[PDB]
Amino acid sequence: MEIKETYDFSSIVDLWNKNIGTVYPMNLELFKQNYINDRQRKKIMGAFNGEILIGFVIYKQWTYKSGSLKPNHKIGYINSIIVDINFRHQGIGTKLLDAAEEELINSGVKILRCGSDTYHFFPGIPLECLPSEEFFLVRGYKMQDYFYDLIGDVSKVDFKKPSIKDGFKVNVMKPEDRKGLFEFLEKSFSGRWLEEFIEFFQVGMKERDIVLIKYKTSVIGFSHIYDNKSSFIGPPIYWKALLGHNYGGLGPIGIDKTYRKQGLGRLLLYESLQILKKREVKKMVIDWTEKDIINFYGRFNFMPWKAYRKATKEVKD
Amino acid sequence: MEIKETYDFSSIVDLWNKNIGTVYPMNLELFKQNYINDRQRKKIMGAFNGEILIGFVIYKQWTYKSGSLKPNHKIGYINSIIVDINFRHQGIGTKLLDAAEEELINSGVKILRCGSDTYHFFPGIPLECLPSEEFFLVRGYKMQDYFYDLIGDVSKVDFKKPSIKDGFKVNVMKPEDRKGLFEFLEKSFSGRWLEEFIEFFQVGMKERDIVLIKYKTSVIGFSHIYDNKSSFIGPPIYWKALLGHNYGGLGPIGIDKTYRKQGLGRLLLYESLQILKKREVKKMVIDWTEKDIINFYGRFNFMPWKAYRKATKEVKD
Ligand SMILES: CC(=O)SCCNC(=O)CCNC(=O)[C@H](O)C(C)(C)COP(=O)(O)OP(=O)(O)OC[C@H]1O[C@@H](n2cnc3c(N)ncnc32)[C@H](O)[C@@H]1OP(=O)(O)O
Ligand SMILES: CC(=O)SCCNC(=O)CCNC(=O)[C@H](O)C(C)(C)COP(=O)(O)OP(=O)(O)OC[C@H]1O[C@@H](n2cnc3c(N)ncnc32)[C@H](O)[C@@H]1OP(=O)(O)O
Ligand SMILES: O=S(=O)(O)CCCN1CCN(CCO)CC1
Ligand SMILES: O=S(=O)(O)CCCN1CCN(CCO)CC1
Ligand SMILES: N[C@@H]1[C@@H](O)[C@H](O)[C@@H](CO)O[C@H]1O
Ligand SMILES: N[C@@H]1[C@@H](O)[C@H](O)[C@@H](CO)O[C@H]1O
Repeated sequence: MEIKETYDFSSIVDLWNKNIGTVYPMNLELFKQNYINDRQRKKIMGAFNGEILIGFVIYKQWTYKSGSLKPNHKIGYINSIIVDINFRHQGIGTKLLDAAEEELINSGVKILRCGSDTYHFFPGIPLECLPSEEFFLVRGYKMQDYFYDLIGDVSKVDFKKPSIKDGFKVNVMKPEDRKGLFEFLEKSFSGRWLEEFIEFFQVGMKERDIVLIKYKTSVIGFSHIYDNKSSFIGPPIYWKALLGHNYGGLGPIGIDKTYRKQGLGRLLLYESLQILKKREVKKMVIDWTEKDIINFYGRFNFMPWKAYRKATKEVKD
Repeated sequence: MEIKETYDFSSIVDLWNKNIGTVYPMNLELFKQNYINDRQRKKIMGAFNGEILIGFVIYKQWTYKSGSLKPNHKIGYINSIIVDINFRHQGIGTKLLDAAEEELINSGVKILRCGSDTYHFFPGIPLECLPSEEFFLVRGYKMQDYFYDLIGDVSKVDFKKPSIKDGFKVNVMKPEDRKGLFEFLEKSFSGRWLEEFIEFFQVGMKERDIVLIKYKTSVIGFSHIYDNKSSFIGPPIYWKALLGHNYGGLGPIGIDKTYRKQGLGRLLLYESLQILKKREVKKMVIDWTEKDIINFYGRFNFMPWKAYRKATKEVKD
């Protein structure tokens, strides 16, 4: 067996689907979008028996800015790792992660994260990969708390408009709103979400995918919505193959801190879902939520669907 | 609003599907099979606004034997409880569970369980209903550990026959094997699984659904398998609407304690899956597993799919 670099995306995707495709169905469009467009220092290492790919790991170091946040070179990420089911418990996973980690470490990484990267596939260790938690524990990763993708079928329920205080208006974004949107993001959400807006606009997100809430003329919050016409495959619709026809999604969503706890998030969410419902969306996903916020979406009939465990390894000095 | 009994199964099922159907799709066939055939003292209480069903609870007391186990009247079960999404946080869930619990308590229940009943729908509180854990906590239920349904697509992987010691044979059950099977169950699995065999044979399970492992002529273990021809809807295939065409399942599975840790469970599992694979099964589920056994199935590419929390309320004396 040999470990070396591979960018044979269709062999990777094939191996991905054979092993975990039931619950994380991958397609080449999504795989290439997320790998190729990522701006971090990144690599894919494969394990090979001659010409046959039998495992891989994808890994990154934080070298490119996230909005106003500077890149912290101390942070590295394991985007994914899979060994084929017919070659398990032969040390191949260990060799792949040893190679990833040793490279990262030499390049200055002191904190290693399971998923959560830019252009991630997973916010953390998926519950469906719960047995890998022990694999990571053996290597010195510590298990932390959970995040959740939520699912709901917006075609099946009617909701009541929350009671509208005056001056506030919710509308899909127009091209001329971009200036104001970026000023709002620089003020209120100036890290990863600011950078997603920059990147996603570069890779095919359209104004129709963004909903803005304004007080008078000022942008005070946003949501990102997705349907089967979106040109960018974003995290809510990564697993669209499980969601049937007329799939959709929502996330992220935020309100300026000085306007919180007035029912304005609930209004923005209500209006965002009506837009989707009018676009004939049925099953849709709200991705990468914390436990404490689940009930905010659950009033609109969303339920937890997938769970991911955050996990972190501190490199010893 | 009024709380009273209801056996209007199609209104119940409708309400079930509107609220949680995305993740627990119900059909009337399964609903009626599991409610009507249950042998425990059982009731359904609904909440009504005039003629409109707006919530329900299904509950049971352990009054009928489980194989060699005597019924313990101290144990009661909440099979399910749902309030419609447009009537939440009005105390309706509280009123429904107060009525269930007060009845049970007067009838001698001291221990109340969330799911896990005979003809259950849930082994415990589903992860998709994680926010209800707080609802149950407020009422004095304590949260315990998790069980898991596992999923795999048996059409996508080839497995190698484990190495066969002599005298042991795995074959689908024949009618004349019933005597020996029952003797084995009375010896090794004389509780719930014995009773399931008795009941399931009464409600449509066929010999083709049971695989036996024998040493010489003696039955030393079994599995239950399911495909789209089974006449009984058992727990592995409760959620067959999520599993596509050519769905199937497996569980339970057991080996006589004196033959354990010899690779015989693995052989039985291997042979059971080959039978399914030859029956052209694709996605299939292994239901209600403990954490410690997941890897036994995971060698055959099964992954956790759904998670349920055990929860128990002790009635104060
Ligand atoms: C960020 C993310 O990518 S999260 C998702 C991770 N990937 C997956 O879950 C995909 C499915 N699983 C896999 O591909 C593989 O099981 C992997 C990658 C997790 C492990 O690969 P392998 O090559 O089998 O691991 P390796 O043989 O190196 O195992 C080394 C040790 O880790 C531990 N380990 C590995 N797998 C498991 C398991 N399923 N349960 C418990 N411990 C385990 C064991 O100590 C093992 O040593 P052992 O064989 O003596 O028992
Ligand atoms: C065995 C099983 O059946 S497990 C599955 C249980 N059912 C489900 O999860 C289905 C989906 N959910 C539902 O149907 C409902 O949310 C139920 C049945 C859980 C609760 O019904 P409701 O009528 O809304 O509950 P009720 O109004 O009585 O709530 C009473 C208290 O419980 C607690 N509670 C109820 N729901 C929640 C929640 N989502 N999060 C936190 N606490 C809650 C609160 O303290 C609440 O009081 P509050 O309104 O002052 O906050
Ligand atoms: O763009 S910002 O980085 O300033 C705001 C980031 C807000 N969220 C980042 C991702 N998590 C994930 C947990 O849901 C929550 C907060
Ligand atoms: O029939 S017996 O009751 O003797 C054997 C019961 C064995 N199992 C009952 C159900 N649990 C559920 C956890 O998987 C495991 C053991
Ligand atoms: N819920 C949002 C997601 O929608 C988003 O993909 C993720 C990463 O930016 O942040 C979360 O807080
Ligand atoms: N894994 C089995 C299931 O297949 C079965 O439905 C349940 C209840 O008998 O017992 C579990 O141990």
